Amino acid sequence: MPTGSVTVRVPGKVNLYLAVGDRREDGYHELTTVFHAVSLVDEVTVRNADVLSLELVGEGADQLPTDERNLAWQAAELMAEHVGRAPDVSIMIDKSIPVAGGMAGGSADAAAVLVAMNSLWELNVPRRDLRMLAARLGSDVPFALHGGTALGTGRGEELATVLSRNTFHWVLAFADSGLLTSAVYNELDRLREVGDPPRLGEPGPVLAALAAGDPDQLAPLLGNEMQAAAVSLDPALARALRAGVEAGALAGIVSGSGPTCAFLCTSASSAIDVGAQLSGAGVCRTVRVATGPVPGARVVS
Ligand SMILES: C[C@](O)(CO)[C@H](O)COP(=O)(O)OP(=O)(O)OC[C@H]1O[C@@H](n2ccc(N)nc2=O)[C@H](O)[C@@H]1O
Repeated sequence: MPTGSVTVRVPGKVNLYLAVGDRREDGYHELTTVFHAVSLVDEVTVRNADVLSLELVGEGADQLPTDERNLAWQAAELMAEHVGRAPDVSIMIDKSIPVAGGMAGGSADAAAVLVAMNSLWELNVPRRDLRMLAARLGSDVPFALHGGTALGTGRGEELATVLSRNTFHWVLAFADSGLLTSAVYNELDRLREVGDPPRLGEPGPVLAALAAGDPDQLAPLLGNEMQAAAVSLDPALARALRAGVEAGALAGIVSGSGPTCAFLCTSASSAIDVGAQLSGAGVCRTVRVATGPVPGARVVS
């Protein structure tokens, strides 16, 4: 019967700051990160149906599974189970977060499914239950629910919200192929065995520049301890980082293990010109402008 539909908009993210602790056993690394949600988004529409189904549209959407191995599918199952229900829902995802872009689009979709089902079934399970479900689903789901900018400590503990005085303007560029996050951690571990790569300061100055809304202040503090390793596995990333800056960006970094390179610019006009130049210059398959921070998963219907 029921018939209505709920759509939830949810953003991709970039890492403005990433410190990576020394390898533990069993083999993991403790991460400290400043997450920043930006205006490349997916929209996820959920309706009552006879059985659970999932469909995706948008560039690259045809690469993605539409069964259990999709995190948005797992989210519906977990959300339904949480409230003792069958996940009798159909899910349609309009994808504009670049696929395999390293912006955590799968985790964004999972978070949007939680929020959408909450509203469609008129439940209001509390935000803290959604966060607990997000954490079972995978380590980037919680931030997709939180959005804006947050500091995360990698310990299962609560994200710390950071507010910004003004909006920031980015160019995001995506390589034609990503790297295995496994390969990047191994290469990080190796470079730390044979040399002394860049160790970042603690994140307080990043937070203070974000708070000030000041891109000239934030630009030189952007940092990623995985970057030297990504750049050792894919040396073109170094030229690409230079081109973005030559094109007029304040600074660029690789986000996470890649493929995103994120370039902070001084303004919307400036981001449009840097993006036009980069796109013209051929270093990257895809170039897009975005702003941040933007909100996490929210109903927009
Ligand atoms: C969350 C990220 O660390 C960065 O966005 C990555 O997406 C990695 O997450 P993941 O691949 O789901 O993590 P797992 O499935 O447990 O294992 C992937 C491999 O990446 C390495 N890895 C991942 C996370 C982490 N904090 N430290 C680890 O060194 C692990 O050695 C692991 O063998």
